[PDB]
Amino acid sequence: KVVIIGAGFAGLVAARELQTAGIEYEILEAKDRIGGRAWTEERMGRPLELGATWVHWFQAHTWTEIMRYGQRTEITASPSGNDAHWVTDGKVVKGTEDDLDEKLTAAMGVTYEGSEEYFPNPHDPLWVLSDDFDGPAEVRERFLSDDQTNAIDLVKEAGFDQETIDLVDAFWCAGYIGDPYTGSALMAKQWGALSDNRYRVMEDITLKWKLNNGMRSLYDGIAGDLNTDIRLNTPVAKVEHHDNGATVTTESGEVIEASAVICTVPVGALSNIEFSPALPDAVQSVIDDKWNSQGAKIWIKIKGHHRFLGYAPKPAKMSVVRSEYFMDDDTTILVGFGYDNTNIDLNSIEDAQAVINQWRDDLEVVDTTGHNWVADKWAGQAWGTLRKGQFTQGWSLFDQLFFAGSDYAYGWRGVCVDGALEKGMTTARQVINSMR
Ligand SMILES: Cc1cc2nc3c(=O)[nH]c(=O)nc-3n(C[C@H](O)[C@H](O)[C@H](O)COP(=O)(O)OP(=O)(O)OC[C@H]3O[C@@H](n4cnc5c(N)ncnc54)[C@H](O)[C@@H]3O)c2cc1C
Ligand SMILES: NCCc1c[nH]c2ccccc12
Repeated sequence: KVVIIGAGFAGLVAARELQTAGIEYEILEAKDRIGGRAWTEERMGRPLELGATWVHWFQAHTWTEIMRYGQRTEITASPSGNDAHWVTDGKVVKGTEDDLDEKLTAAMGVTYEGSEEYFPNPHDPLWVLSDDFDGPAEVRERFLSDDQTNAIDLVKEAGFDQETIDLVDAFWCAGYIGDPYTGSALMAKQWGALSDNRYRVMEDITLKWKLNNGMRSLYDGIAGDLNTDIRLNTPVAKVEHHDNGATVTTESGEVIEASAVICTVPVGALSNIEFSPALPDAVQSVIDDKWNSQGAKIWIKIKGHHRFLGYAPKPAKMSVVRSEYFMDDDTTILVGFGYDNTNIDLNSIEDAQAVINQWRDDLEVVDTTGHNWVADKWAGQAWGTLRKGQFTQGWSLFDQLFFAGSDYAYGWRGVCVDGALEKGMTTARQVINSMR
């Protein structure tokens, strides 16, 4: 009777939560697989994370699921190396990773400025805008100003040199999964607050520990708890939402009546659904503007064992590339993040070779793979990231129709499964509370 649209983490956890409360539900998934933008798949001779992959015990919702489904000890840290390669001014620079992390640490210290006054409770991101905010009016003028500034301009204005500017350019090409210059600096500042305002903790939480058994160990766990079969290959085309319940029409014309709808379809894919009545103009504006998730994630296999770390600013095909697995077949698997999905074919060896050639001439690519989420009709975006203005006038606007998903979370929004687990569960609680 409650229809959940989408069988990603948010819809799976919402279903389990409704099941706990004894509330009847049905999950409709457009694809022939569950997991959504988390997708552990058999590629290049390894289970590979085609979507998300890193976790941490400081992510409350993700960690509780890790504990629930037996993965407590099944995490492995990504490998480290001694040297990094970077491109500052149309030239490749090689230096120690220690020297790299010092420059990045100093830049993040400037990027985080204000986060202690903005986010004393980092799960209350809009507290500065609240009615009883008790800080100075200056802190109220800097918060709104930061929503309209990108994270690179904060570093340029502090007088950092071009090398550091190019390093943070590359960093946020990966972090903002697209063009960082159109992004909102407050995203970066909230990441810092959730990470005790320390760059090393931020990296520990988002880019260190991998699930040995993949995200699949978690989303199959949740689905394995459900007492109602997920309806795969059942795309939703129309949602009618009134005061008395709602109606959902599938792509095939099947009409489902429902007391409520929990819609986990990401912003990049909401255009496939006709909403009757139409969504509010403020929400439609965000849907038109889309995310800042125009990038891509690649997996590259090269000959030999090489501990590699490369940074390249926009418009590089890939901005951050790092070794992740050393195969017993004398090869290394690297992961890369790039700002523009249309400038790279994730499955073309020549394009992957062009990526490695950004920094080196002695490394040979033998395979490459990736799923282009932006060109995936049911996603339309990688992980959700914020354009200018979307920290205070974006994700919070989505409020018997409820939107749930990582892109609307209070905490680790968009970038982490933690946000999907948070918002799926709390949205189910909204439905539970209304029926009680
Ligand atoms: C490349 C990439 C790497 C990532 N790496 C990490 C990482 O290392 N760590 C981490 O914690 N997080 C990571 N994430 C983030 C994580 O994948 C997401 O935050 C989380 O999976 C989002 O879940 P969701 O349920 O909110 O949305 P989704 O997973 O997008 O679920 C929505 C579901 O709705 C379905 N759907 C869409 N339209 C319709 C329709 N019309 N009818 C029916 N069903 C429909 C979709 O097929 C999908 O199954 C990554 C994301 C990406 C894209
Ligand atoms: N696949 C993990 C995506 C990610 C989360 N945080 C990041 C920071 C920089 C680059 C990628 C990421």
